[PDB]
Amino acid sequence: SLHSIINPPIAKIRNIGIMAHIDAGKTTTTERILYYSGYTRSLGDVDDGDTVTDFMAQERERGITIQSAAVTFDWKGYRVNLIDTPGHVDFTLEVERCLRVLDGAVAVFDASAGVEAQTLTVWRQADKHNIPRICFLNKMDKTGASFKYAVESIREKLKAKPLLLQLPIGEAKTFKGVVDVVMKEKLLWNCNSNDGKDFERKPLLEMNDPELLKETTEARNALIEQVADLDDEFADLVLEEFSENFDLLPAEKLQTAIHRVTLAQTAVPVLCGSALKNKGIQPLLDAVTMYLPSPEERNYEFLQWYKDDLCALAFKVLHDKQRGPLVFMRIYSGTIKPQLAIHNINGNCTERISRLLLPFADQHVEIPSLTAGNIALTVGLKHTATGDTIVSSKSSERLLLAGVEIPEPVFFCTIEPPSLSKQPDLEHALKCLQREDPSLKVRLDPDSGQTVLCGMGELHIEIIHDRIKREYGLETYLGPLQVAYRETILNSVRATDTLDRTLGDKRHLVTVEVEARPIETSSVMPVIEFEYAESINEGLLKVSQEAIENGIHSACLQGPLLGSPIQDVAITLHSLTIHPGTSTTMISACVSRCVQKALKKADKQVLEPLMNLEVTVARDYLSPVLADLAQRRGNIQEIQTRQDNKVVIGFVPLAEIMGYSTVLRTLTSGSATFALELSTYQAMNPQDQNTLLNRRSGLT
Amino acid sequence: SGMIRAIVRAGQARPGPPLGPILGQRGVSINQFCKEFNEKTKDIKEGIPLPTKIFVKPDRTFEIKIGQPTVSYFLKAAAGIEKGARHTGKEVAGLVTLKHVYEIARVKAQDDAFALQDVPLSSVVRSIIGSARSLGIRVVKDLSSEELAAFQKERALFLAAQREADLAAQAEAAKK
Amino acid sequence: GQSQTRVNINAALVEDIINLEEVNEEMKSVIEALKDNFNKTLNIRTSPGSLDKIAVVTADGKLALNQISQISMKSPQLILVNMASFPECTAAAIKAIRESGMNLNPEVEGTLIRVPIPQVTREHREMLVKLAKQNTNKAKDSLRKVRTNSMNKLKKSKDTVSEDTIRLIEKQISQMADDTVAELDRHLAVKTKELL
Amino acid sequence: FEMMRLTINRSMDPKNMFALWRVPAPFKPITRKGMGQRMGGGKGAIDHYV
Ligand SMILES: Nc1nc2c(ncn2[C@@H]2O[C@H](COP(=O)(O)OP(=O)(O)NP(=O)(O)O)[C@@H](O)[C@H]2O)c(=O)[nH]1
Ligand SMILES: [Mg+2]
Ligand SMILES: [Mg+2]
Ligand SMILES: [Mg+2]
Repeated sequence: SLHSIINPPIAKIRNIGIMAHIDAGKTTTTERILYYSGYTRSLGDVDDGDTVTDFMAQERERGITIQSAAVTFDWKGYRVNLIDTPGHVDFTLEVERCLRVLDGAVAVFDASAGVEAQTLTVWRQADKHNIPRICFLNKMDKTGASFKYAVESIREKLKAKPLLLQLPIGEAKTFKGVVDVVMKEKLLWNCNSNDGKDFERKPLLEMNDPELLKETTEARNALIEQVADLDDEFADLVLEEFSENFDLLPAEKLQTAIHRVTLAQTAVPVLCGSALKNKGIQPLLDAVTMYLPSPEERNYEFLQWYKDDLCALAFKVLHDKQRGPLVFMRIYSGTIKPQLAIHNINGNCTERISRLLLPFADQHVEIPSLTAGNIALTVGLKHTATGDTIVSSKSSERLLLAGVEIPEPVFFCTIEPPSLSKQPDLEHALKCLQREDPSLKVRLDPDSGQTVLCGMGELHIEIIHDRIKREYGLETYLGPLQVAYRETILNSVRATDTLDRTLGDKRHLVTVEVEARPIETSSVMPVIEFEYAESINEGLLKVSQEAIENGIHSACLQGPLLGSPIQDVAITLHSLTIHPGTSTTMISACVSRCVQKALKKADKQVLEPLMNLEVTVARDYLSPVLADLAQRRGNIQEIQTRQDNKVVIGFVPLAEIMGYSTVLRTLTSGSATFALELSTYQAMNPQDQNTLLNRRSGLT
Repeated sequence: SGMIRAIVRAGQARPGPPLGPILGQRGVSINQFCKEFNEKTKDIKEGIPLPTKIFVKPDRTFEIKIGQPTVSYFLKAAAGIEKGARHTGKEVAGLVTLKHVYEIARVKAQDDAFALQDVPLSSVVRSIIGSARSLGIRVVKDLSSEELAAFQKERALFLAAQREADLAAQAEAAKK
Repeated sequence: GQSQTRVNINAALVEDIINLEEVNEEMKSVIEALKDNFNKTLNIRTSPGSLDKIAVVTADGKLALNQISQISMKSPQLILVNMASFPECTAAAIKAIRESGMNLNPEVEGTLIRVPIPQVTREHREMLVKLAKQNTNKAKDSLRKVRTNSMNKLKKSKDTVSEDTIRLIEKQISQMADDTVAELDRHLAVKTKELL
Repeated sequence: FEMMRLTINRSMDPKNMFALWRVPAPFKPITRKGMGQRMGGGKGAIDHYV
């Protein structure tokens, strides 16, 4: 309907992003907004439906938003770019990229929800990015909804003073309207689709409902008190002109004060509503256009330094087959043009802009011209990095913009191609996925070099696997990471062996007396090291010596308990009686057999890899975290009571951190972090060694 | 709001753990507490430990009450030893005279416990004697002319032998 | 139904015409050999000691690659075999490696035999399960031979010993063989679960 | 005998208690048939001591 839209100036353009908890209504709210703007013609649902937003097959089948959707639309004299963020704990990279690219946030809460710790963590991210936010209390039609309880929870456990701007009529399936505070009006909705195509304005029922009047005027007085206590200039105005009036003015200076407290990072305007019942979306859009920042309302140091150049920030990438390498960016300074050479700051190289357009997330429109403060999609940028600056003419120690930091992925899996012939396809798909999502690290394991995936969570790994299966066509298999054990001997043991092989010509005889003992310089030589001591015999060992080294190395590569490498032993050759004409290969075979027998009859011991676990949690969750660490055999090294946090530093084996991120998040309700780094190899006590051996052998 | 006890140094009142986080959780500022402690104990020798009581009131107001140092520190300073004995009774770390015990009792009588419990100095002397017994410090009636140094030399050689034995045991355990 | 009454007669009222302790030791040796093969060869990934047991025809005999060559690691995913001592048996070594079930495809370079590590994949795991089944079958054949030797000893003693005594000892040996083959099957199942 | 020994040793304080046996070690042999379950054929074979 209204697909053709006109670009506007800075004061009439806004860019914002929607954040909330999982299943809080971001996609539904965006769909309702598009339906009211006219771009969307038919009203659908996420269950059945799933219109322009969440266009992927995985997002349609799982009922969740995986990747952020960028949309552009027009309100009454306002052109606004919206970003529907995923809102999961495993897509915090996407959330942070969409917060960093542009300012302005809409934090959606559920009335009968509480804190919804994902909302808390996205709130912390937005606070770190220093962007204004507006609170939208959705799901007002759901049973058990409580606007007052939600506001109290926001005040208490979010640590931010809210500014109530709307009062709902009902809570439990009787929320049929809202009452505005700044305008002193009531908005009603009586229909199924679009709820009358508009909102019905009958201000406070024309001086007829005393209870509604008293509640509305008390709410207005409270809002005026809050804004006056927050802002100083508005406090001065209230002091000077409208003190005893308590009715300052309808919508000019009160709205100015609320805009100032929105932009001053000291207040969030709270508006109730319900997207599914098509209620409050138009008031939400009005408040978005009246309060949320324009691109230049915040004094950008980058723009202040340079505005005549073409500084822009490429923040997202896409690898669609037909389009090619697509780049989502934000234009900061100047007006950008297609088919013009552009320069990168990180890659100090020139790129040709094949074409440029505006994202509506389902089709290409090929917008010819775009100005500053706009989200744009560019085609043909093959050489692109996740965080980089793009300029023109190279005006200027470098014009580099701090982009997106890798969130240090914590969950580990191993990917399995179905065949060696299909392995190149898997590697190409993994490279494409790595260049798309920088939080999905792929590494090669040092020992038993399988290809491993490092992601943010089990859901992230599962959806990456599904995307690989669907988009590239590979039936791959996931598996737990393998633990590289080591082996050692506990007591010195002797061994003898004799080798004869009469093949005809070249008769030979080897007789080896050797003994293997534990070494003492394990800390001196933490790497896999061996001591090689030959006794005083035979007077000359060069080829025999080389055969000795080769054979004993081959014997040590394989262990007699778990097939694991052996380390930290001393092998001493007591006798090496050879016959004239022996081959060095047969000598090495004899010595390998003798050493294998010695290590077999040696009271062997197995060693596990040990690393540093650094866990950051709260205080009410420290006890379960410590209990789980002790269950998984973590020796606590230190505990530090940080400011409103607790950091535990301990030593935990590799074999006992299988899927630790999921368990930690379950125990801490998602509010916990941990870091790992391998330090040394420790020796198991006999109890754990026997337990591991029994597990590996089955039940016996 | 609650009762808080803390072993704090005379002037080394750092705003860090394990004292800063507790007061921050309570609600009062830690910088003000450190400044008040330093200004109140600026005339006390820095380095010695002392117990103190912190009272926190609603509106986040704090007050400080400071008592006499620990009897452990008093007796260790009197005996001239840096650390106590491990095997109490079987080995002796130092010697403290009943005269030193009486001096310690007199200087510590002006604490909250023995002030609220108005008792003669005999009870305090007996308590100091029991504390010395726990410390492993023998309490001879009147013997300090040079035998104190004579015992100090043999105590030093015994401590060196114990350190050597501990190092040998640690090495044997590491190699085991 | 219980259906199988275990018998442990004494081994000590006999002590002379058969050694039940010796038979049990031989069966335990068979089990230990199977476990050692499983640990050394089929861990997850081939190692220079894993292909040291592939028999190669030489002078109308069977010799191992470790015996007739020098096996080492050049690259992290490569195995280098130097047949300097026996350059004649190069083609036989290639045949042994290629029709070995361990999925090693070697490249002939005159004498420097080059074996890459193929991968750890579903196909590789399936071939490893096949090798585990083959080795379990070979261990079962070895156990059958061990049991046949004890039966032959009983046949040798079957001229003056009571028929009931011989039958009881035969039942005991059969029971031990059944227990050991059940243990072999359990180990094979555990290894298959580990691989897959 | 092993049950008594283990229980008393683990539940008794060596520093303040002492314990002694008053029955001799198992010396009387007990025989079980073993080879052949039919009645007759002679005495059984020594199995354990009581
Ligand atoms: N009762 C009720 N249900 C609602 C409301 N808004 C959304 N829902 C329901 O909440 C569920 C999630 O909807 P959706 O818009 O996808 O939420 P989301 O925040 O985008 N989820 P995600 O974070 O995974 O992307 C759906 O079943 C939808 O019907 C509302 O106002 N009332
Ligand atoms: Mg839910
Ligand atoms: Mg769901
Ligand atoms: Mg969604």
